Amino acid sequence: RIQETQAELPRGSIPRSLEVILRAEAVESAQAGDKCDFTGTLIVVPDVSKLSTPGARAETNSRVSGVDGYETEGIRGLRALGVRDLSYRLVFLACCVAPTNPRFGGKEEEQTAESIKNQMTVKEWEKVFEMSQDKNLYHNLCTSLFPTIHGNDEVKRGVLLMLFGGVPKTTGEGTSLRGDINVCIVGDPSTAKSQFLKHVEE
Amino acid sequence: LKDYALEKEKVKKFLQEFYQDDELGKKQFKYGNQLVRLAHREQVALYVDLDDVAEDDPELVDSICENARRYAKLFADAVQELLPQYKEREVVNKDVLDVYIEHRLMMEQRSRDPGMVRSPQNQYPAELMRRFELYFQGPSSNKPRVIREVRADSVGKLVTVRGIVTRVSEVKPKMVVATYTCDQCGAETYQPIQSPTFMPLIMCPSQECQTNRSGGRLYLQTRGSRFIKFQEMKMQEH
Ligand SMILES: Nc1ncnc2c1ncn2[C@@H]1O[C@H](COP(=O)(O)OP(=O)(O)O)[C@@H](O)[C@H]1O
Ligand SMILES: [Mg+2]
Ligand SMILES: [Zn+2]
Repeated sequence: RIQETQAELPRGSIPRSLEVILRAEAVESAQAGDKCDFTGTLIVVPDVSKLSTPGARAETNSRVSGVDGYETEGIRGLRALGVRDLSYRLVFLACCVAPTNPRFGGKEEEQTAESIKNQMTVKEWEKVFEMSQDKNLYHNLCTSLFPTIHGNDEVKRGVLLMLFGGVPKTTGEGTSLRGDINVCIVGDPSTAKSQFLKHVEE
Repeated sequence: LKDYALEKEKVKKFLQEFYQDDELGKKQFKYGNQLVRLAHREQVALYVDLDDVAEDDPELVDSICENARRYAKLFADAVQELLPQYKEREVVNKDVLDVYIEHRLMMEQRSRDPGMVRSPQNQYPAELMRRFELYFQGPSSNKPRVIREVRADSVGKLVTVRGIVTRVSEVKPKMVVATYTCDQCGAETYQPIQSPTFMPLIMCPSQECQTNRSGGRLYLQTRGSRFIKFQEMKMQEH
């Protein structure tokens, strides 16, 4: 099930959802939360939706009339004429799935640094390398990622670190050692708390 | 037990020569005037006061209050038979249903064959071509009943109750006669509705589609059909 993206909504409207069908090898490509980009064909699928006014029947074109005691009336007459409602709904039959805004230009089962590095083009990874060797990258990322927020340099640094996160570990006995930084921003009204959250979310 | 041809003559006689001095003391035929008004389609409802009937036939009022649905039908029959002889001009066809009635009447005249006896089903249902509706006003000699005490012993009887209205539905169209057309013949098919539900017809029964032994599937339509303003209320004991 997908739904229309929030940049596409008309005024006053709830997002439209449609169910798309993936087949043989595209089958497991789209996961929940992904902004994906389906190419395929819009199709009708017979539906079960009635108790409305009857409409759009299909019956045989053979001119046929039941005899006394077998009159073409009621349930028997509808079964004999072979009448059935024509109810359809729109479904998308997708032959291919891809992200709308891809992260890399090189490829898209598991994730290791070398797998990521191969997944990207030579230009993209030379950029990645040259910022990895960049001194002052801490401040560079803080400024590049909250460009409109003045002050609050500590909050910028903390949020950036939370974005990178630590190393999750499991003890021998079984307890998991958390590796995710959680950050809370407490402050007076109109101090850009909601703005920090919006920056990260976008 | 009783003969309804004689009862129809009785109610015709009542409708034609009952008079009252209601019009400022002037003696008017109370129901003949209304027969005029609803023969020219200037009135729909005829409220037959049963106090008026009781002035000269209390046995009739007893019969009415004891069956009350046979007699509503009888009164509608009698007024429908009296209307042609009270019509003093030609109706202006204020309505769309009137056009259907006029076309059906004109076609029936056109293919009349007056001496030929047509099938009982080869006719217009009475309810399809009335345009008026007849109601009783209970005799005042009937004391009003209490909603609790209107029970199975008064099924079919005319009763009067009073209470608070608690709930009224919206006015919506109730099918009275469902009209169908066929895809082969050109005849109309009528299905008077008495039950709260009905199964729409499938095959047409007209003479031509029986002679031809053709398919003759028929199509339910609102345009020729008869609806009535319908409304359901709940009324409550005082
Ligand atoms: N230090 C700051 N630098 C830039 N803009 C700020 C700053 N503090 C507040 N604002 C502005 O105030 C507006 C309201 O901030 P908001 O994120 O709603 O604050 P909060 O939700 O914390 O009350 C924001 O649009 C933001 O642009
Ligand atoms: Mg806020
Ligand atoms: Zn026909």
